[PDB]
Amino acid sequence: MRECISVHIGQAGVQMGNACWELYCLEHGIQQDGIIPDDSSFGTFFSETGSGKHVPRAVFVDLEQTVIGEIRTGHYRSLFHPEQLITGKEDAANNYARGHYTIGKEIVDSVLDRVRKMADQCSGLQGFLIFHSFGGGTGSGFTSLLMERLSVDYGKKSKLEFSVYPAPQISTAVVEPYNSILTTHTTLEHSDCAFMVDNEAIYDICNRNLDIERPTYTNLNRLIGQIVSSITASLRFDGALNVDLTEFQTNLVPYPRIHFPLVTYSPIISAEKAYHEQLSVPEITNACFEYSNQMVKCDPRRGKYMACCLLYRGDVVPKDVNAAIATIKTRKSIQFVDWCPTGFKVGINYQPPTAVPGGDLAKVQRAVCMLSNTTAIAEAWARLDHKFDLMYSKRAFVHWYVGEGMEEGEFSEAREDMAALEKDYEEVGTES
Amino acid sequence: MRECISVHIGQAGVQMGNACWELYCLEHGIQQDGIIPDDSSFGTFFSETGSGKHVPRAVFVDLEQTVIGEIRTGHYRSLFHPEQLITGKEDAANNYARGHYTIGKEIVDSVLDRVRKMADQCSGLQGFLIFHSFGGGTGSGFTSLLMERLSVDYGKKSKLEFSVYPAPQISTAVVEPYNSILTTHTTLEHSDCAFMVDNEAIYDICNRNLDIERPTYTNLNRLIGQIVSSITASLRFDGALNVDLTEFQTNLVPYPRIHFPLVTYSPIISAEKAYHEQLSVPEITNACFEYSNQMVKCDPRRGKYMACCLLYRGDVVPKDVNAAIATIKTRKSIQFVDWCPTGFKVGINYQPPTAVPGGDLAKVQRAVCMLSNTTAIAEAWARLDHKFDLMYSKRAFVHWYVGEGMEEGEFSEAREDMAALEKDYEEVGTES
Amino acid sequence: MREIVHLQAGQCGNQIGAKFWEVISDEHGIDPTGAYHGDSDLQLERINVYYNEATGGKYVPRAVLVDLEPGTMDSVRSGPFGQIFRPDNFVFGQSGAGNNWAKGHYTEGAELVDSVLDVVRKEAESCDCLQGFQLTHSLGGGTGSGMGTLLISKIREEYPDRIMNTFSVVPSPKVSDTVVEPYNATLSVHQLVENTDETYCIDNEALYDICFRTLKLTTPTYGDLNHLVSATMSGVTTCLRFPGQLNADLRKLAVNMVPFPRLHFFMPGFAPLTSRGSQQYRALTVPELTQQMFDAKNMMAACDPRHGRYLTVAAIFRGRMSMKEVDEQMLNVQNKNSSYFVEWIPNNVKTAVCDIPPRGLKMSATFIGNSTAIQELFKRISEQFTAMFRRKAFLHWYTGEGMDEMEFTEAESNMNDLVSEYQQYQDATA
Amino acid sequence: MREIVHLQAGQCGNQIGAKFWEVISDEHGIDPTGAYHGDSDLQLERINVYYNEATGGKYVPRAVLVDLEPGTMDSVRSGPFGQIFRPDNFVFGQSGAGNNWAKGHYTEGAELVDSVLDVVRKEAESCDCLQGFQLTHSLGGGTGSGMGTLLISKIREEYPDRIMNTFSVVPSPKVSDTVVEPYNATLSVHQLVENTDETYCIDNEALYDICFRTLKLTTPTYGDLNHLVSATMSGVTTCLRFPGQLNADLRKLAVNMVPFPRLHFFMPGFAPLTSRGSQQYRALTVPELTQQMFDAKNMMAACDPRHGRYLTVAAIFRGRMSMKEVDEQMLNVQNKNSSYFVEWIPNNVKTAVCDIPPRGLKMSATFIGNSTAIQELFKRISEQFTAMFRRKAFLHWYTGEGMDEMEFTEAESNMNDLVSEYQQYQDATA
Ligand SMILES: Nc1nc2c(ncn2[C@@H]2O[C@H](COP(=O)(O)OP(=O)(O)OP(=O)(O)O)[C@@H](O)[C@H]2O)c(=O)[nH]1
Ligand SMILES: Nc1nc2c(ncn2[C@@H]2O[C@H](COP(=O)(O)OP(=O)(O)OP(=O)(O)O)[C@@H](O)[C@H]2O)c(=O)[nH]1
Ligand SMILES: Nc1nc2c(ncn2[C@@H]2O[C@H](COP(=O)(O)OP(=O)(O)O)[C@@H](O)[C@H]2O)c(=O)[nH]1
Ligand SMILES: Nc1nc2c(ncn2[C@@H]2O[C@H](COP(=O)(O)OP(=O)(O)O)[C@@H](O)[C@H]2O)c(=O)[nH]1
Ligand SMILES: [Mg+2]
Ligand SMILES: [Mg+2]
Repeated sequence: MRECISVHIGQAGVQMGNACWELYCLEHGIQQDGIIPDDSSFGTFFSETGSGKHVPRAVFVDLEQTVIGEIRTGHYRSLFHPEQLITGKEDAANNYARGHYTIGKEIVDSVLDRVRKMADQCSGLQGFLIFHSFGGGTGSGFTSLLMERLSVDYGKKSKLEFSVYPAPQISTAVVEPYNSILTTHTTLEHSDCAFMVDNEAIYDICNRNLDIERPTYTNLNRLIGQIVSSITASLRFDGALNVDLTEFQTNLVPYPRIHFPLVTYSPIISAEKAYHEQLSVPEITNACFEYSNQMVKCDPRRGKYMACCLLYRGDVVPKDVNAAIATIKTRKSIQFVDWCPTGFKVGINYQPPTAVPGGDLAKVQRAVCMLSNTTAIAEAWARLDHKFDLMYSKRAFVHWYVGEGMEEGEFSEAREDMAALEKDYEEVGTES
Repeated sequence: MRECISVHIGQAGVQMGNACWELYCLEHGIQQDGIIPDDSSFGTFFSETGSGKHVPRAVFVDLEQTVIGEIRTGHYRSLFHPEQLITGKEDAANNYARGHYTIGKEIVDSVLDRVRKMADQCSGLQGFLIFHSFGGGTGSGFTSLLMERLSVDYGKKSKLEFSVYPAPQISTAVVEPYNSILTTHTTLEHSDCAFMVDNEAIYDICNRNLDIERPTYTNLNRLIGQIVSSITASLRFDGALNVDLTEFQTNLVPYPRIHFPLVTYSPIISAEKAYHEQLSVPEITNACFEYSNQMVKCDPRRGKYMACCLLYRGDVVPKDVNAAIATIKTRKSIQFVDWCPTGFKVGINYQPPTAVPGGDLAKVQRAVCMLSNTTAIAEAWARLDHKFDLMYSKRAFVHWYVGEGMEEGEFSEAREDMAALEKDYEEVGTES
Repeated sequence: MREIVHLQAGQCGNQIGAKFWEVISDEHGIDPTGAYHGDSDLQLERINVYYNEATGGKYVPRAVLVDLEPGTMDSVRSGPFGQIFRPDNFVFGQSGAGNNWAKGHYTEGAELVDSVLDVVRKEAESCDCLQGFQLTHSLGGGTGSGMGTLLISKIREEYPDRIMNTFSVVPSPKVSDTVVEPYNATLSVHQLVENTDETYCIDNEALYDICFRTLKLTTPTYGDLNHLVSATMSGVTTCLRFPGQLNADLRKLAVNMVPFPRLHFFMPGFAPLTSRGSQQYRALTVPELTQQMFDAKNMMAACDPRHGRYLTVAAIFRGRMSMKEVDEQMLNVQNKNSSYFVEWIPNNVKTAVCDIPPRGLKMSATFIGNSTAIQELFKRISEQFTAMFRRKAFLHWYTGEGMDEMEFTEAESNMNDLVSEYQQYQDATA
Repeated sequence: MREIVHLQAGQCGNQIGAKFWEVISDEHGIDPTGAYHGDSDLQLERINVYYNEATGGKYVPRAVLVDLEPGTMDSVRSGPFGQIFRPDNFVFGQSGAGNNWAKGHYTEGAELVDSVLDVVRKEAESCDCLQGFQLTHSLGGGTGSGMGTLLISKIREEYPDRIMNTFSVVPSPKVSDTVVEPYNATLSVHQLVENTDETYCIDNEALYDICFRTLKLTTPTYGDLNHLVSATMSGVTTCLRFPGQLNADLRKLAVNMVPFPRLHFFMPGFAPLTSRGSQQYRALTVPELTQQMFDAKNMMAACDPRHGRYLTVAAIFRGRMSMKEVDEQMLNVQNKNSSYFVEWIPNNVKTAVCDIPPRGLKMSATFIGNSTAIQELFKRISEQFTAMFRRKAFLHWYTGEGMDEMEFTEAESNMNDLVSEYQQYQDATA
């Protein structure tokens, strides 16, 4: 009855999608194909056919064809609908203009068609889960192009997006500040709630708690896969206090332009050291509010919380959650904003987290994913804006963007909008 | 319900900890791991997990990583929580400044976190048991740094510490007088009661009563392990007259700055010569007040007693204790101070002392540990202060301490405080 | 005669409702398949109060299960006693409310309420003598708060003279399950103060204390809490279903418990409540049941009665008892705690004694209290609402569905009036 | 009617209390599970004095067990007759008193006394006719001395007219179990002289002599001593529970044993007490029981009566006896030892004879003595207190919890007044 349309754009989203759909297949008993050997649970993400083939309700799009071609040759080759896997001719070359103006104009009309064919096949539409990179290229340009198309064809339907936010120090491309601001400008009015994750932060977690000194991108994607499963667990599985995708909007978004919650997953613990831990509800819940465990390298205590969603799993007693949150409320270090006395949204689900074979996480009994909207993120946007100002003062790389359909005016408009956003964060952080 | 957080700092404390936790595991039936094969006794020192693993409630910290690394490779490797074993990069080089100012500043924030994670997991907090060396290095600098942090975060909670006091003649380092006074200055106002033991005194006991001419550090630690077990026996086991950790404070500390009781363990007897001894209560009790059996080389008869705590074990009849103490009170040689007519605190426990396999102590039926606060210790402090004056008159090694964060003023302040302490001992030793 | 029609709403209501019918079916001897297998014949005499008869002895609850999403109902029918319900009564949509009162009331439930009434009217018209409507919901969400209040307005406009009683789960003070509770609660209260005769306020936090203190329950699930709520729901409707020395109809309670029209918010309680290990240390007699019923630590609402005065109180006893003990004990409470009772009401206790107790208990008693101390709950909500509303915290979600800021001010003003009214009647004559 | 509510405190009180209920349950035929299996029906007639009835014949002690640490209570419930108690009555904290009166009274028990009274009042209100409160504690510690005296003040303020009797274990002169006994004792006495009607002082040293001299017991455990204390505790409350020729209520003793308000400290005794090998050399008759009761070597207090005079004396006999023998023997003691008795009191003996003796003994007798020689105990404590207080021995532990040096002076002054008062009334008329 419930459904979610997953669009995976770019290399980061596509590669993250493989981790996500490797986990959804595991949790639902699927066999790496559409076959379930000899139920209303899997219906949320998988469409069914008379032959017994369960087809993912996802669209893989990339102007580059290398990463999606790997899927067509990998273990999940027979899973996805061949037309869902859409590949372009040439990549965006880490340029926002190419993804949005030049190349995206030859693929958006094709991907939106498959979204149309998927939307009308659903008994009831619930929202969108968009996976993309904030660094640039297809994840910045094409996502903005596709997001605006959805906001017109599907309007008020929920549109959630998961983004790999640029790291403070680590960086893999030279023009990320240009692309990051450009996509932010064109997605504030078309996105309901965007969840942020940073490569640098998860590297620290994978080395600070998981005892692994050689994290790859595969390890990070699996950690991200668990978060999305926790978010969508309510639709897939029964629970004591269910939370829907449309609930995240009004719970975490106080104002339309401030919709960037952080992300956290508490029991990120190695198998060996899990034998010396109780892993009770109070300790995992307290772990969420520690800076050392955040998935985005932004210290929460630099600002005030304004919305927190605790999504529990497994053997969790609501009495423990009530007490656990109350003691957190008592602490003076964890400072919420004055205008939000009602700051916690609680979701409890009975299905425990499933460990992907060959993974690193332990066989945890109970897990909690925290989605916190904090004013501290304004500092990260300030850092990002500062990088843009330096490069743009010299017009460091503008000739590339201007030469592929874009105009100089967009740089001024894009940055001015971000300045307003930073100012908006200041207003919300003060009372009376 | 009761609990104790044990912090073992430095080589002496860590090595003493191995003896202590080898004995606690024995007394509670544990199998050198967290496993008890197919009870409210072990809860005081060990936390429990659903898997059946009992985790020590202790923190092993050392800036040097050699000794703690040995634990990670020894028989008790699987016992301790891996994060409890905290190791630094470089040692304190027998320098107080390094442990407190330079290196300790990069490990204290980590050890205190695990203390925070342990304190909040206890049903009720009772106190701290700190094991460290008085000689210098991590046992002098880091302990003072950690003790002051505890006095702020945990305030009025009991903070007991066990120290290996410098011997009168034997010495293993050249700058012990500097370190001993510096830690004493910064721990008087943050420590409730410190129990003293000397290497030289236990060497004599191990060769005067135990018939062993080759004592190692392993032998001494096992003797120290018994003392701590006797102190904490009341919490662990039932008894006729129980004594709590918070009781030692008001019973042995008449004035805030005089909180250095001596230590004694009466039936330190070899197995062979135990066949010719009755080992009745009166004789073991009388043995405590003999100079030949004190664990600290300070003759009690040079000064007056002001507080004694007799902690019995095994088959002990309170009638015998009443008579045994009374006859001691009669003796004129055992001189208590005038202002303490009420000088004895009696604790009787039913659990007999367990002999560690491969040890030297006999299978004694009943044992008594005496904790005596005596004015005679003032002479030992006077000797220690005298050594400091000689070296400091020439500024023997000040350039090392001053070059690692410390200042010259601390030497004057530290010694002036000790001079007041020696004067305070004189005031308490006189009446009218 | 005197039939009651049960109306579910939202996740909370459906969850409690499912437990409610498990309890009701138990005391009436109805199997999960609908068949009757009870021993006593008294439990079948007045079975028409909650059930409609079908061929072959099948008894169908007169219940309507509604929510904007299919999941909670799908869980209900799959769980025990889920097949007992009539399938036609599962009136549900597809796109749920996102915990905003506006969507469930104005946008999403507005297009579904018409279908719901088509089942309510059909159930109502099948009664020989309709007594009232029973609604189970929660004030902290969208569906229960929004859609539930919409149904209350529709039914009260269509059945003006029938008694409407609601069992609402109220937001707790200590901690929240939803960031927009003050908006949902204040708007919902604006509709209850006008279109219901008796609302039984209960908060999850209070029930946790009962499980922790009295029941000594170490793993309290939501099923455990719903049992406590179900117990009080059954207790207030026993005189309609079983004989007793002194009966008390639902309306009989409203007259004795509602002095003024808008002071109709009650905080319930139940007894006996003891742990498994402490049961062999209790006499289980009238004197001690009444001793804990008036205890502030045994009421399913957060508000402490000690902070205000009781306008009225009701004690519906169940089981064979000495009426002398009941009358004396009620008077004894009145005399000792005279400071806790409004003086211009000479008698503040209404007693009802039913002959048949709940299964497994020789004696039982349900406590209902209309106290001026309940203003603490409403005033606490008002403080939370004004703080958020003072700087347009989340109104774009509500105003985006069609609401207006004027409505929010009206809802807040009405809440303040109710709090003031409770304070006015807390003072003595002249 | 004439119910007694028992209140434990500290390790000493709980240890004695556990033995007390083992003795009481024995003479009333109560099994450790709470069931009654006695032979005589007289032991069930007045069982309400100490026990409350429950379904199935379970009889629950009207006892409240309290201590700041869980260990001693955990030992109590684990030991024999430990499950008989009601779990709700185990009111305990987590952080114990460190043997300092300040912590148990002002800092640690101050936040726990409110919970304790919630059980004391509940027990008290269940009595048909409350007679008094029975407290067992020790003066040498923190919990019993501190927390116990706090409860005494609270109850005496809440039940002014009920008789409060305390069984306190007093510090011994010969040797101590705690360095701060003088501080704890003097402060505790400052509260007893004002808020209790009869305190039975006992010291462990005296009980050791009884075990050594009379019982010839070579391995005396603390359980053995608690049996002696339990025996006298039972003896003073037999006329309430069993019939007799000449009854003596607890208040009946207080009037006859307390001439002036503050001279209400008693030193108890018991008889017969003989070893196993010397039992076949005793006649076991009234003349010899009275012969050892007044012996200074058979009293459970250190103070020798020979050093002062008896203001009053009570002899509660048990078992069938010749009242002529009792009256004559009491008079004979009066005549021979006329120098030991205050002259301005013409008669110094109060006699009570209960028909039913303790199990295993044909005859028994309990001795209670209000003697001016008890000032030796108080004056000895004062000397120890002033020596420590003269140079601030340990006050920083007490003053650190909130006490003041002014309070210590007040406590010392009151103690000196009591010692002086005992000396005043030791002299003849004019
Ligand atoms: N978390 C995570 N981030 C990734 C992963 N792969 C790429 N990224 C991020 O993606 C950012 C750059 O955008 P890309 O996804 O690599 O480029 P694109 O979206 O494929 O667009 P093109 O440049 O046309 O290829 C880098 O800075 C990475 O941080 C991944 O597997 N996991
Ligand atoms: N009883 C006992 N004492 C020890 C033992 N090991 C070291 N000590 C004492 O520790 C004193 C010196 O302090 P150490 O512990 O060696 O130095 P540290 O604490 O590791 O600090 P660093 O100098 O930085 O290494 C010596 O004088 C020894 O008497 C031991 O195993 N048993
Ligand atoms: N006792 C109980 N309370 C519930 C249950 N589900 C939700 N609640 C309560 O309902 C409130 C959340 O509102 P909810 O009913 O889920 O939103 P709605 O679905 O739009 O009506 C919280 O205060 C929860 O405590 C349940 O199964 N049992
Ligand atoms: N008979 C008996 N006396 C005890 C026992 N434990 C302690 N005492 C007495 O109690 C006094 C010590 O005070 P204590 O009760 O331990 O301190 P508290 O725990 O703060 O109340 C001493 O005089 C002991 O003789 C026991 O188990 N049996
Ligand atoms: Mg690419
Ligand atoms: Mg070292």
